[PDB]
Amino acid sequence: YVLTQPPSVSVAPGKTARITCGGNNIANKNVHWYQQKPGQAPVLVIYYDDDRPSGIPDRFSGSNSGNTATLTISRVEAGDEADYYCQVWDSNSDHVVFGGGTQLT
Amino acid sequence: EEIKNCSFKATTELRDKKRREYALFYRLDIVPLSNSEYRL
Amino acid sequence: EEIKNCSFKATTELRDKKRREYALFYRLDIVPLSNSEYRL
Amino acid sequence: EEIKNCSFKATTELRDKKRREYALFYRLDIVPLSNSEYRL
Amino acid sequence: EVQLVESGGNVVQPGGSLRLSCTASGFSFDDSTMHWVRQAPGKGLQWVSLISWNGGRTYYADSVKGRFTISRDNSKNSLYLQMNSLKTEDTAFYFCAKDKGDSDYDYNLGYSYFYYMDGWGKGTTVTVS
Ligand SMILES: *[C@@H]1O[C@H](CO)[C@@H](O)[C@H](O)[C@H]1NC(C)=O
Ligand SMILES: *[C@@H]1O[C@H](CO)[C@@H](O)[C@H](O)[C@H]1NC(C)=O
Ligand SMILES: *[C@@H]1O[C@H](CO)[C@@H](O)[C@H](O)[C@H]1NC(C)=O
Repeated sequence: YVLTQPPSVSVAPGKTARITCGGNNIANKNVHWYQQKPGQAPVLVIYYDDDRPSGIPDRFSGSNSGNTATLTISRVEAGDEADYYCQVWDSNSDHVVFGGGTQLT
Repeated sequence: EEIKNCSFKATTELRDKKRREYALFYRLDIVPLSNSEYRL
Repeated sequence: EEIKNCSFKATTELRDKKRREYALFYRLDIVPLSNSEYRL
Repeated sequence: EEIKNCSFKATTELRDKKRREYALFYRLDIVPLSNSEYRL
Repeated sequence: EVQLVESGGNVVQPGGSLRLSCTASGFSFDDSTMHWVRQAPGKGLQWVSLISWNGGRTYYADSVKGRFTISRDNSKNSLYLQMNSLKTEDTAFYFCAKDKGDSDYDYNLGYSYFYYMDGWGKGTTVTVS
């Protein structure tokens, strides 16, 4: 069981980012997104595809249906110039797999 | 402070999966658990 | 596809722990969830 | 070696939440899994 | 607000062993499960190991199941992950991350444990040879 994240994405300031965490039949599994900044440890931003933790910028939402798990961003700003990773727990294969990330402009 | 609309995270099948459903309950039906948290 | 062989995760003497066990079912006994996954 | 005091957790008021609890059981009431582990 | 601190990384050689100490505070380990991942440069995340409060649900990833062991104790509230038989393609920054440990219970299905990291440590270092 593996993920199929895009290799890179370019979103200029003021636009919306459509990052996707590809996965076969991912609608049957929860997806948790992370921000992997360079020089410091990652911080969880989304869990269960709808909830949201404290101490987070507002308007961070994600959608998980069908064969693709999509993360939604608005008013993109340079502070979020890092890589995004999505985590999924699998019991049939009995292991946790992380995607390859996606570079941001 | 009479009608409350919200959803509860419960699973029907797919043991390692969680999906929410929205239901409406009266204020007196649900008591506070603590902010913005309630319980049957 | 007269008979299908496969396994599932089931509870054991300890409720928290779980084990994997294999069993045989007829094709018409089970139905496909969608690839390679089925339910009774 | 006659009465054992120890901790565990099980169901609580809310299914999602957990609570660690302690109780005393007689030596012959429980049986070891194997070290410092037991069950009813 | 919780903090995780790790120390003990230094130069290593293939076939050797290293002792890694990872203490933390702010959340009790009695009902907390610790994870382990590594971040090689230019690559994605990789799962390393998992551990429960005492035992069971200590599952390991497929590629790192050889002779890797993880142990926990309650007396001093710390964790270890000793490196053994280091390969030439397993060098990266190993990260230990806290887990919420949410669960669920249905009379028919039974206990189901969900896993997703909540807190993360500063990070360790590894250098083969
Ligand atoms: C089903 O089990 C087989 C082991 O024989 C494995 O190769 C396969 O990936 C499993 N399928 C899924 C969807 O996990
Ligand atoms: C029994 O074990 C518990 C561990 O949960 C401990 O807190 C307690 O002090 C022990 N003794 C008694 C009399 O409960
Ligand atoms: C059992 O509980 C005691 C309580 O102090 C703890 O020290 C011990 O580590 C627990 N068992 C195991 C195998 O860790």
